[PDB]
Amino acid sequence: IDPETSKYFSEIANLFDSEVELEERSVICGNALEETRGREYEIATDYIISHVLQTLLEGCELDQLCSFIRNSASVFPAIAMDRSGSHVAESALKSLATHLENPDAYSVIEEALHSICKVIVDNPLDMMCNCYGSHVLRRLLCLCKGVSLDSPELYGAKSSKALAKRLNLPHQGFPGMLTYLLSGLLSCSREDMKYLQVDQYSSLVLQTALRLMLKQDEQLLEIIPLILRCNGFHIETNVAKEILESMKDNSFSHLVEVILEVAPESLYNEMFNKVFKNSLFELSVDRCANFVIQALISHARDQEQMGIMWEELAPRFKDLLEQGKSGVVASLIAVSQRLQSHENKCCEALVGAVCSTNESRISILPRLLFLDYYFGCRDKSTWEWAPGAKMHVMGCLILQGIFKFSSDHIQPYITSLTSMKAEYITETAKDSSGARVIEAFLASDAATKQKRRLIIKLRGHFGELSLHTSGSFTVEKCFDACNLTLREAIASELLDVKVDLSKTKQGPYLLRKLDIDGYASRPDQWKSRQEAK
RNA sequence: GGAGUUGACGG
Repeated sequence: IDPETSKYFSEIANLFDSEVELEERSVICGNALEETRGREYEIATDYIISHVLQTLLEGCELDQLCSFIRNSASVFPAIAMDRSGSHVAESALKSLATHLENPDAYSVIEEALHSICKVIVDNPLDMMCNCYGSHVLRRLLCLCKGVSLDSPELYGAKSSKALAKRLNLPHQGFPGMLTYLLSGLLSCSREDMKYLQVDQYSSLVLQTALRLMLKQDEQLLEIIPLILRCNGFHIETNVAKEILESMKDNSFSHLVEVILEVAPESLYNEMFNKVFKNSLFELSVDRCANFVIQALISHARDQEQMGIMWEELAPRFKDLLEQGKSGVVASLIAVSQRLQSHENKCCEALVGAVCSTNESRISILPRLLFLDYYFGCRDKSTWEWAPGAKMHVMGCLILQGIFKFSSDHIQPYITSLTSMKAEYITETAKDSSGARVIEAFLASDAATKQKRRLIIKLRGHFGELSLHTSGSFTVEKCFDACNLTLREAIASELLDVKVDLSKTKQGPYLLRKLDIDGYASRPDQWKSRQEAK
């Protein structure tokens, strides 16, 4: 990097910080990329100029992008594993992806992908394990699949969407290039594969590839035995022992979670029996492995498996809540619903784990709303509430699930919730997790008289509730469930705060759906229209 | 327009 090179790329950078329209902008972007020929590694890895080279790549036309990828392909793994050049490699890929929807570019993108996949597949294992290169590889696998849109779920992150699925709450791409690239990533010795399993960044790469092969059974049946080192699909006794001992490892545990999420039926069952079938509780108490069990539970196929999971885990619900593993319980409860097995056994086991004595069972709701305060407190026989405290996210999720069982199985839950005193019920609705418990109860098949009894204890608080963004949903769901007398009561309370309510994000919608303006001006006509529903 | 598990990731 000489001063004429720095000067020139600085001067291009400063020209775009204006005076130059987009049609000229992209021809300048390409004439400048030609100034990188023979210097691609030096420019792309420079801590300053690499940022300009990103701008050029995201601003040039297809022919010059592909020319840059063809010229730098022999140094592309080195660029991709540099802390600055990896954003350059990803910028080349993001820019390539913008031409996906152009039918006239299919073979020109494929040729570019091929230059890249060829140089990577020739030597992949340090790029897979490199903290920068594994981001480039994850993006590259997505592009070969025709996904151009960053999904934190594909790149390995948590979200609320995956949590819903676990709890029950498209471009053709370049198929042969995805298969070719991924065969290159997995064609190493079984001994190399054993350390890919437990390295953070190669695990993240294989997670992305697995998620992209979702529902490609013919391919998933070739890939997963390779990743698990066991080449009908069969896991031998010693391989199953090795899989099981790596299962508490941070990186591997994330990988088996995704294997369980995409595994075909034949392969799920073999892993259930040969790997997990008598270690479910021991894995459920591990920092890392318990999420594998959550993934195992969520994807069970038949009722025989439910019974096995029930036997090993349900006597141990209390341990799982005590030891911070509420998500294992939540997953077991949620799948008994979909498999239609052990529903009542699951509801009764959860009560028995939170309430030892017959007397304490009226308190199942508060103790589950505040799971961590109840199990964490000094004296449990005199624990009642946690005033002002934020309620427990997973406790409340468990309860959202509980209230989708038939009412026959959840009577201790309906009685406990509907008999909480008004101060506790209003506190629950004002809490962003607690309002979801209430709303799940309002949508349950509990009786109307039982729903109305809870709604009536909220009287005097619908105004304050409506101002909360979250509480505004509870007000509406209560209103819908009510008779004319309480509909008119809620309207009066919302009417006393119409000024504040209109100045909030959800206020306008709430004043419209309940028609609070028409209640104030023409109360006779509002009562008539409300009675017809 | 809603709280979102207890264990990871970049110049």
